[PDB]
Amino acid sequence: PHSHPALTPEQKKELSDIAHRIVAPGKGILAADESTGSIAKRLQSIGTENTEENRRFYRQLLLTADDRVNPCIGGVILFHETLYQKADDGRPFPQVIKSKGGVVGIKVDKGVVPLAGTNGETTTQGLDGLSERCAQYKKDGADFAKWRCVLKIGEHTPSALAIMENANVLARYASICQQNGIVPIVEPEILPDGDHDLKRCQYVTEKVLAAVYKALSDHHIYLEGTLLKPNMVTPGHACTQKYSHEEIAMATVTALRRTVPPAVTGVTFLSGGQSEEEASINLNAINKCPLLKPWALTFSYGRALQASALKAWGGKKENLKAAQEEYVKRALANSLACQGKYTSSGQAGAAASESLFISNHAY
Amino acid sequence: PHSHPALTPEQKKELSDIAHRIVAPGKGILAADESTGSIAKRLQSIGTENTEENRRFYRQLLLTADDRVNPCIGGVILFHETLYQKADDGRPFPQVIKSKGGVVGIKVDKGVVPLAGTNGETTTQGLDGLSERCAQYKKDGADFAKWRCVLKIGEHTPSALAIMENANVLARYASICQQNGIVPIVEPEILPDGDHDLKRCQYVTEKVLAAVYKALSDHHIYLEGTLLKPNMVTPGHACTQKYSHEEIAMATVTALRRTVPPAVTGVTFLSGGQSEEEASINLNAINKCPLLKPWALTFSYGRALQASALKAWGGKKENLKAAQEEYVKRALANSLACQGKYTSSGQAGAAASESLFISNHAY
Amino acid sequence: PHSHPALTPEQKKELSDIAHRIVAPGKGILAADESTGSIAKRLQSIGTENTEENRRFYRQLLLTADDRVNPCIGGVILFHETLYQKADDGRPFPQVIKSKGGVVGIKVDKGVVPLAGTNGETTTQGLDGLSERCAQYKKDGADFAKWRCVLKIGEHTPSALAIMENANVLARYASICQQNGIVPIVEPEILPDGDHDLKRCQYVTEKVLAAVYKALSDHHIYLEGTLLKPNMVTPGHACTQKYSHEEIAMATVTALRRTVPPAVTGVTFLSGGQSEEEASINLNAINKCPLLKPWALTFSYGRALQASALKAWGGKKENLKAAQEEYVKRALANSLACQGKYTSSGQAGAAASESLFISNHAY
Amino acid sequence: PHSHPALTPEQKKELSDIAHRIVAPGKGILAADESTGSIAKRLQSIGTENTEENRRFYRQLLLTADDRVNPCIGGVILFHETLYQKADDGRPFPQVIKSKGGVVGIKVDKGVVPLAGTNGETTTQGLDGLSERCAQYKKDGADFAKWRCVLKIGEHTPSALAIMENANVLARYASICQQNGIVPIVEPEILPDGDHDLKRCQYVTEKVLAAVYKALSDHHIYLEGTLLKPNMVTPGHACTQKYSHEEIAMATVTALRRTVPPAVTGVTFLSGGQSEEEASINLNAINKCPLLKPWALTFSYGRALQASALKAWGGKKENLKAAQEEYVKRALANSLACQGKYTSSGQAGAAASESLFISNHAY
Repeated sequence: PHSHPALTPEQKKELSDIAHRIVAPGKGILAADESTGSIAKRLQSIGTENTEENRRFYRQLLLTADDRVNPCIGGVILFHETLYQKADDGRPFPQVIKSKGGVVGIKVDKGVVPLAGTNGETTTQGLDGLSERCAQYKKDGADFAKWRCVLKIGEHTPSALAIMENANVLARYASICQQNGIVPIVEPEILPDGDHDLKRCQYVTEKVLAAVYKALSDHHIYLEGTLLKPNMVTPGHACTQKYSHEEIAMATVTALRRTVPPAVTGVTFLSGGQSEEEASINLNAINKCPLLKPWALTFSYGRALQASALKAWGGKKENLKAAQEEYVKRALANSLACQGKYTSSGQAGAAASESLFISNHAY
Repeated sequence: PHSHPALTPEQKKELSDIAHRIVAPGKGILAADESTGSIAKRLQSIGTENTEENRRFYRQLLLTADDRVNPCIGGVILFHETLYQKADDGRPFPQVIKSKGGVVGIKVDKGVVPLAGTNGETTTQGLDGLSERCAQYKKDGADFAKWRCVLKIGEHTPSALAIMENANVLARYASICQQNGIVPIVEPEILPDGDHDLKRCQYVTEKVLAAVYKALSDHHIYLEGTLLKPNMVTPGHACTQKYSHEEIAMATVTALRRTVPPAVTGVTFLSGGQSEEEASINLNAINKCPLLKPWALTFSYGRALQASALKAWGGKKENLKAAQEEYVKRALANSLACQGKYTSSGQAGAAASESLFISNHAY
Repeated sequence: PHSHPALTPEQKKELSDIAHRIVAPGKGILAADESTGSIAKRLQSIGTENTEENRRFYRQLLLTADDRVNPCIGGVILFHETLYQKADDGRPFPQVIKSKGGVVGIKVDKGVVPLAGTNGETTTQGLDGLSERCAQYKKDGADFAKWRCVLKIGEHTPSALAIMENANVLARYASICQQNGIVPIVEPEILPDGDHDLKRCQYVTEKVLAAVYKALSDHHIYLEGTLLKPNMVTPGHACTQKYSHEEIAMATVTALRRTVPPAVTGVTFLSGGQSEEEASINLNAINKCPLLKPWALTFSYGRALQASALKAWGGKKENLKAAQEEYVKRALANSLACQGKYTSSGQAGAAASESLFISNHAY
Repeated sequence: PHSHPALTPEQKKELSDIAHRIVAPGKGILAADESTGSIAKRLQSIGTENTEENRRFYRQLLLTADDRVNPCIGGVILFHETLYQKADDGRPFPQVIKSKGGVVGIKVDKGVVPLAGTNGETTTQGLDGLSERCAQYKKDGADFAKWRCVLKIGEHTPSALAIMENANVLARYASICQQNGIVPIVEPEILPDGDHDLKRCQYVTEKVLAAVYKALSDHHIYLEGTLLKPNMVTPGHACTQKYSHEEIAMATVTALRRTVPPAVTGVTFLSGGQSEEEASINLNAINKCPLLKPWALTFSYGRALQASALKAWGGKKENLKAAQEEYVKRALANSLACQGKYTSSGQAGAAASESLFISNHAY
C-alpha cells in the first residue's frame, strides 16, 4: 500500500500530548455529556424540571467543585449546549474546566439509527458536516471528542454487519477528528443486557475490538492520538452466576490484552449501570490485575460520579456544597482506583446491588 | 447466518414496480438535479444570472416539453428546490412530471468529502437524518433517489479504502431508501480523467462493481428494487489510443456481465462529459452488443440531454419552444438508442470532433 | 487496483470454449468421481465386493453406454484411479469419453478438514502441488476439474469464518486450474441436512454465493472459464412442510439471479440426495421458471444418474445391458429437463432407491 | 457471534508455557531449518558437497556447542530431515537439544507459490495433511513450528490480495498447530529487496501486521500460545540513504506497538541478510528503545548465527572447535542483545563477509 500521511509530525505531537494529559496517572474523565432529553430523566428523579437554567446550574455544581478534584479530572465530556454556557462568575464553562487543569471534550454523535435486516441492531449517525463542527469546537476550547456505538449480545447479535458497520463508522469519525486537531474517544459499547455469562461477554468484546482496530488501521488512524472507551467485561444483568471482581478484572484485562495495541494511549472505562462503589471497586481490581497492562486503565464515568451529587442536590440551591462534596468524594475514590490503590476488601458481600437474578426467584 | 426480513412482500413489490416503470423499454432518465452551485456554472455560460426564477424557468422549460417526450422519459431526478416549485399554470413540478407518465426522483446526497491518508480521494456524506428526509420526500411525490460516489483512476487510485468506504456508504443509503418505499439509484462514478487506456478503466470498473454488490448483499439490499448508474467503460480523456464505439460497448457490457447480478432491474448510464451525439451513439452500440444483457441498458443523462436546450434558450423567454425542441430531439434519440434502434442516416456512428490527444501534438 | 493479466486472450478463449462445450444445449455432466471410500458403500449396497476390477467394470458400464447418451453428456467427472484405467478394448477411459463427444473432468480436492473453534464446520484441502497435478491431468486428457466445499445450516452455521474460508479456498483452486488450462467447477455445497425451511435455505444460499463471487473477483478469476455447481434451494430433509416443485424452482432461480453474474457460463446442479425422478422434475421446473436466466441451468448428477444402473447391475456380468439402459434413460430424461422439455412421468409402485435398515428381516 | 472453544484450559496452559520457555529472558532461537536446496548453497560457498552426512555433521556442530550456549538458546528450528538424525553418540538430535534446555521446533511449510494476476507475488502452501504431520512431529519431540510467508515492497506490492491471502494462510496454519499442542511461529516476512526507504517499510509493516492479527482473530487463534517472527523495519537493500540503528529501532518498535497485541508472548526477529554484527546491534538498539514494549523482543536467527561458524569450519572436521566457538560467540552476543546489554567494538568485526549483489552470477 502507499503512504500519503494523514498527519504531519506536528499534528501527531499535538494529538498525543492531548491524549496523554487526559489519562495522566491518577486522572479520569467526567462524562457530563447527557443530551437534554437524557438529563431530563435524571432531573425528574429528583423532582426538578428540565429547564436550561437547572441544566446550567447542575453542570455548574460539578464543574466548579473545589480544587481537590483538580488532580482527579483529566477531562470533561460536554454536551453541545453546555459548551456555550457560562458559570455565575461570568466565565464560559470550557474556561472553568481549563483553569482547573482539565481538558474539554465534546460529544459529536447524533444518536443511533436501526440497521434494516437485523434483530434490533443499530449504527450511529453524525458524520455529515462533522469536519466543520470539529473545527468550530476546536476553536471554542474543545480538544477531544466522543462518539458512541451500541452493540447488543443476544442469540443472533452482534451480527457480522453490525460489527463491521459500527467499526467502520467509528473509524470515519476518528479520522475527521484527527484532521481537526481533536482527540477521538472510540466508544464501542457492548450492552450488559441479557442473561449471558462472563465468558460470552469476553468473547464478544474480543471479536468487536479486533474489528474496531482493523478498521482504524484501514482508515489510517493515529492510535497514539486516540483513547478507547469500552465496557468492562461483566456477566449479563440477568446472569444467575456469581463472580468476584477479580474475575471481572481478569476477563476485562485479558480481552484488552488480546486486542488493543499498546500504542493506544489509554482506555477510559464506562461504568454502564454500575453503582458508584461497584464502579470504583471494579476499576481498582482491574488496575490490581497482575497482568501486564501497557495502557492507562482509567474512568470516563457519568452516573458513577454523579449519582450521590444529584441526589444530595435535589433542586435545592441550599445543598450546593454538600452535593459537590459527594462528587468530590467519588472523584477521589476513582482517582485512587485508576492507580490500584483504592481500599476495600473487593467488597460485594453485604453492600447490595439487586442480585435478584441470582436468588431463588430467578428460578 | 439469520434472516430478519428488512422488507415485506408488499414493500418489495412496490420497489420492484417503481424500478421497472422507470426503465421500461425505450425509457430513460432526465437528470436535472443540479444544485445552485452547479446550475450557476450552467446559467453563467449563457449569460443568465443565477436566480431562483431563472432556475425554475429553465426546469419548467424541460419538464413541460410536449408529449413527444412522454414515451422517452421514465423518470426525472430533481434537486430539493425544484421538488417544491410550481409551473406557471400553478401545478407543482412533481405533478407535471407524473401527468406526463414519469416517476419523480430526488438527489439525497450532501456531496463528497475527503478521505484523509489518500491521494485526494473522497467518500460521500448525507446519511444523517436520511430516513426522515426520505419519508418526507415520499409523501411529497418522489419514488426514487440518487446518491453519487466519485472515484478516480490514477497511480495509486482507487485505493482499497476508497473502494470499501464508497461501497459501504452506497449500501447504507440504499438500505434507508428501501425502508421508506424509495428506489435507490446506486451511482459509483469512476471519473474519466487521466491517460489510462480502455482496459485500465474496464479493470477498475469490474473491481469497483464487485465491491459494490458485495456491500449491497452485506447490507441486505433488495436488488430488484434498485438501479445502477455507472460510467460507461471508456479510455481516459488523455489516452493516445483510438477506439471505436463497438470497443467501448464490448468493454462496458463485459464489465457489467462479470459483476452485476441479473436481479438488478436496470443500468442507467451517466454521460460523464460525452457530447450529446456521442452519448447516444455509445449507448446505441451498448444495446447492439451481441452479448446477452439481462438488464435494461438505458440513460440517466444531464448535459447529454440539456446542452442544446440551454444554448438554444439563451435566457430569452422568446426562445422557449426552440430550446424545448432541442431537448425533445435528444430524448427521442436516446429513446431509440436504449433499444439499439438509433441508426443516423447512413447507418453509422459519428467520429471524434477533435481528439487532440491522439494526434502528433500528444507526443 | 492494478492489472497484471493472469491469462492471455488465447488462454481465455480455450477456457471459454471448454466451459461452453460442457453445458451446450441439452447436455449435462455425469459425476462419477466417487473415491475408493465412497464407491465402496455403493458396491456394498448391491452385495458386490469393492475391488479395482469391479470399480473399473462399473465405470466402463457407464462410459460405454450406447450412442443415445452422446448428446446428453457434455462431460464426465472422474476420480484419479479411473482416469488411468482402460476399457476392455485397450483404450484409455479418457479416450472413450472423448470419442463419444464428452469432455473429461477430474476431481482434485483432498476432502474436508475441521475448522477449529466452529460448531463442526469444515474447509477443504488439496491446494498443495495442485498446479503440478493440474498440468499433468491436462496432459492426460482432463479439461475441467471439480472441488467440493461443504457448508451446513444450523442455528450458528454457517459462520462468517466458514463462509469466508471456503470462498477463499474455492478461489485459490479456481486460479490454479485456469493457469493450467483447466476449467474449474466451483462447488460450494450447502448440505440439505436439518429441519430448516425453504426461506432459510434461500437466505443462506444467497449469502454464500455472494461471498463466493466476491472471492473469485479478489483472486482475478476468469468467470467465463468457470462453471458453478450449487445445491438447488430446497427445505431441509427433516423439514415437515411439503413444498411444490414450482416453489423450489422459484427459490432456486431467484437466489441465483441475485448472486451469479451473467458471465458465468453455466450452473450444473448437484442432486444432493434427491431421488432420480425428483432431481429431473426439479431441474425441469427450474428451466420452466418464467424469470430470466442468463446462464445454462443443467445437471452434474452422481447418484441421480446411477441409482438404477447400479441396482439393475447387482454385480452380475449378464446384467450389463440392463444397467446401461437404466443409465441411458436417466441421461435422456435430464437432457430434456435441462431444456424445460421434461414430461414428468410420475410414479406408482417402485423404481430404485438406496440403503436397507427397516425392511425384510428374513427376506 | 457464538463461542465453540477451539482449546481447553489445559491445552491453552501447555501452549502458553512452551511459548514463554522459548522467549525467556536472555534466550532466542537458532533457525537451522534450511531445506536441502538452501543448505546446499552454504556448503558450496565453502567448498563442501551437499550430502546427508555433511549436513548431519554441520547440524551436529551447531547443536553440540558447549554449555555456555544453553542459557542463550530457548529453541532450535529444524528441517524435517534433521529431526530424525542422530549425533555421533547415538542420541537423536531432539534429545541433544532438550538436554541443553532448548525446545525443538520444526519448519512445516512447503514453500511459496505464485498468485496469478499479481506482480510476481506469492502465497505459501503446506496445509494438506498438516494436522497429521503436526501430530507426528509433536510425538517425535517438537513443541513449536514455523511457517514462512513472503511479501515484497514495490510499486503495486504488496497488493490487497497478497496481504489478505498470506494473512489467511498463516491463520489456518496457526489453528492446526494449536489443535496438536504445537506453538506456531507466525512469520510474515517483508523482503528487504528494493530501494524503498525506512518510512515505506514501516508503513507496509504496519498494514501487513494489522491484517495478520485480524486474520488470527477471525480464525480463533490463542495469541498467548503464539510467537511472531517479523522483519525489522529497515530501508531496502538498494536504498542509498544512511540510517542509524536508533532510527531502525524506533521504526521497528513503533510499528509493533501499533499492531501487535500485548497478549502475544514474543517477537523473534529474523535477520534478513543483515551481517552477524549488524543483527546484534539492531536487536540491542531495539531493546534500548525508550518506548514501552510489552513483549519479549529477541532473535530467531539463521545466517546471523551461522556465518562465521560456517567459514571457520570450511568442511574440515579439524576446524570443528574453531567453528563451534564462532557460533557460541554470536549466540552470547545476541543473548545480551535481546536484553539490551550488548556493546560493540566500533566497526564491522567478523560479520559482513558476504554482502549485497545484483545479478553478479546466479550462485
